[PDB]
Amino acid sequence: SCGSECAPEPDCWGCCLVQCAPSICAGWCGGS
Repeated sequence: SCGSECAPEPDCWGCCLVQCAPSICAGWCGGS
């Protein structure tokens, strides 16, 4: 459950992990 806004980066982790879990960021960087 996130804004899909910390998806752009080659390392989305470095945006998503401040407000979301590794489960979420795993889906935005690579995709599971």
